[PDB]
Amino acid sequence: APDTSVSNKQNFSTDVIYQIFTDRFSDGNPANNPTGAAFDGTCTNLRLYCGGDWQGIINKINDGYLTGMGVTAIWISQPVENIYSIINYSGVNNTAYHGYWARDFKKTNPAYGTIADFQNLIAAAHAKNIKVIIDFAPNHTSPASSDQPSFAENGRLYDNGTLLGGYTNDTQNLFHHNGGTDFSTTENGIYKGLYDLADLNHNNSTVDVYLKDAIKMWLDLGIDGIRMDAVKHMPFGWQKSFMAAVNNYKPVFTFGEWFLGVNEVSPENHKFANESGMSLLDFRFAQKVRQVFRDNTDNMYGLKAMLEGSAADYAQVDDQVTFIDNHDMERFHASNANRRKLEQALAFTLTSRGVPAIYYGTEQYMSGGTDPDNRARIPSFSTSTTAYQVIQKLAPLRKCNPAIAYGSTQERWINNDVLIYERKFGSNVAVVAVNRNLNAPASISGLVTSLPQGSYNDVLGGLLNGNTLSVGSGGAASNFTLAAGGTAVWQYTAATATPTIGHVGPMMAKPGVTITIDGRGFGSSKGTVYFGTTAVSGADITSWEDTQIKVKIPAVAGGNYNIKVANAAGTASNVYDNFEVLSGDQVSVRFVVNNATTALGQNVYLTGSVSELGNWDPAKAIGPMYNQVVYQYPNWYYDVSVPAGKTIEFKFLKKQGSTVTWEGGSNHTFTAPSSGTATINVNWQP
Ligand SMILES: OC[C@H]1O[C@H](O[C@H]2[C@H](O)[C@@H](O)[C@@H](O[C@H]3[C@H](O)[C@@H](O)[C@@H](O)O[C@@H]3CO)O[C@@H]2CO)[C@H](O)[C@@H](O)[C@@H]1O
Ligand SMILES: OC[C@H]1O[C@H](O[C@H]2[C@H](O)[C@@H](O)[C@@H](O[C@H]3[C@H](O)[C@@H](O)[C@H](O)O[C@@H]3CO)O[C@@H]2CO)[C@H](O)[C@@H](O)[C@@H]1O
Ligand SMILES: OC[C@H]1O[C@H](O[C@H]2[C@H](O)[C@@H](O)[C@@H](O)O[C@@H]2CO)[C@H](O)[C@@H](O)[C@@H]1O
Ligand SMILES: [Ca+2]
Ligand SMILES: [Ca+2]
Repeated sequence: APDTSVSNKQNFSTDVIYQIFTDRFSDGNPANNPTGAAFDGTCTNLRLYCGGDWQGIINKINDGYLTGMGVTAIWISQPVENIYSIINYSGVNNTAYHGYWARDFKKTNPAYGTIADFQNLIAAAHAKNIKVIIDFAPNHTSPASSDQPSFAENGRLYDNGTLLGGYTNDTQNLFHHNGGTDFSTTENGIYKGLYDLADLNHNNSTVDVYLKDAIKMWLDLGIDGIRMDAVKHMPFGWQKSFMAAVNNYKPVFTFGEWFLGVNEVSPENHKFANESGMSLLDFRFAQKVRQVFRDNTDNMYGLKAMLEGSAADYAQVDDQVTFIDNHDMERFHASNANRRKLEQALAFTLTSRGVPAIYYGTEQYMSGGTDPDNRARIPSFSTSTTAYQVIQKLAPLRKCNPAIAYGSTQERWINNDVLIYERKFGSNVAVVAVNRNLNAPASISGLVTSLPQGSYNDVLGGLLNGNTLSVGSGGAASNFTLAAGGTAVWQYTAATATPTIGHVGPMMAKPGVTITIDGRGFGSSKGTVYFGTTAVSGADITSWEDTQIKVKIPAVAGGNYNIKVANAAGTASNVYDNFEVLSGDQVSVRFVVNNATTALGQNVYLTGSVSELGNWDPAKAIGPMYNQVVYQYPNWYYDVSVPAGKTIEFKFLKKQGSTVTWEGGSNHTFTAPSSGTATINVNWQP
């Protein structure tokens, strides 16, 4: 099947995601609606259930609301069973309508539907070429208090009906008892509870194995993607071992939520996106777009810096999921603001790099402050709004113009309020012009593009006051005026003759797993796939066509490789780097080193005899290690993903900048468990 097929679970760059808050979308089956003080059919009390369910989503997929909009993928609320308790926070009642208060990850939330309804959702969705993504929050269970075992459900966790434990009297140690986080540091936000939510302890083998078996159930139900909740609050080492469990079984596009505020650029956020096995929601992109198009606290020069910077910090910037708002932010559209601002933001996002995600109701101009006002029931299913049509015109372009799905980004014209960028991929080009100034037109002269000589009509058809572009020799565009609030999209598409890799997924897996390589110009007959210098051809290449290649990862040593293909004629393609081959199945192990004193700015790291530990290369050491919560300096600890059942040699080192100080003595040695977790405690050797 082609790279744009609905069956492509490893690539979402040609798709447009529609985020649905199940409960606030459509009540297709009133028979499963909660009752009593936990229900409000008028949906005036935004903290109780309103009735939205999966049957309702199915109806909206069948009457053409979503398909007519150009949507090709939906992201729904966590499907697992939540608590049934109505929590009272100072007078106001609260329900798990949002789906983030899990009690059993192997069952469904009755309010949304049964396992059967879920299967029908997958069938109905796929039938209309729509992929299904589920939210998954393995960081915690539900609101709990060790003091009030009566409060809510004490954060109790069940394994398909069978009770495993509660937050109070947690002798089994399923949860963390370190207090609550203040978001002061990364370590603090990971090992301490998020708000009043029972923080799960992934170092516990029962919890580790339980969550990995639970996710496999949903993979077998046929989901196409996964949005990991609060990935910023779980051990990165464990999450990497979790992504390996997913990728070594049934690979699916996964992205996590790492919240970033305005003007916040975190090096840790980047490192997590580059080597954890999953991508991330692009908060850096979302916050900047808000500053330039919504609040006007930054100009087009700041938007340009964000685009150029992110393309350098993210190894696979094309996997980051973009958006302009969500369930944790004020609706982009302010009730009194001009609508053209939301429209331009949509046009910008839909034609930019990454995977576009639209929050439900955006196309209907919904307004609303922070939670829960930003989660009101969608007011109507009208297709006559301007925003609906903008999405309708641009969404399909990610499927037919690979320049938008996999293309590079380049600034071709710019000033305070105007930005004209070009997307390019092979023989495909897309030029987008945006003028945020709603009161002043702009005289654009000196615009150069990669577009062939000729005339180009605005793809938006002038919907946002766009105009026709007249291009001469050398791609030099003829002078023209860009209307106030103007937005135009011009493009050119043609067959690509040279093999061009536009995407690869998964980006981390053990030998034997099949990966998907998408692009253009691969030819119709089998060629060769290279993992570094190792050539792969013949049977191990399960399928090969012009836009997609499926090949099994060769049994090579664990490490980082560059992917490269060649058609039957032997013409090589571009290189796609940062692909990681695991040493085998993974397990999460906690390393602890005692009496490792250091000087300010100097930190302790871990290195070892396997690729998962950097193969003795200080530049690839694991760390910095933690020393505040679970263990305190001079004792350091860190959760690492390592090959299961392998005997590993390792040493710790202190690093200040690129200056390394090795641990004395011989290597420490140990054999990782074949399953579950383990904790290695050793002393620093002088
Ligand atoms: O927690 C993260 C933090 O860890 C490391 O800091 C430790 C220092 O390396 C260690 O020397 C010690 O700090 C002492 C200072 O050296 C001393 O001058 C005086 O200020 O007392 C300090 C007592 O803490 O302990 C800290 C651990 O808190 C690492 O160097 C840091 O870069 C890192 O941010
Ligand atoms: O590079 C692969 C090897 O990496 C590791 O070797 C470390 C040692 O663990 C560490 O003690 C240090 O050894 C130095 C030694 O202390 C010093 O007396 C001598 O003069 O130089 C040695 C270094 O050349 O540094 C090395 C890394 O260079 C790992 O322990 C080992 O198993 C790997 O083969
Ligand atoms: O002409 C090539 C030139 O085009 C663009 O420069 C624009 C500039 O962005 C505008 O602010 C204004 O000054 O007109 C210029 C063209 O005359 C590109 O930004 C620039 O990189 C490129 O060299
Ligand atoms: Ca219902
Ligand atoms: Ca946590």
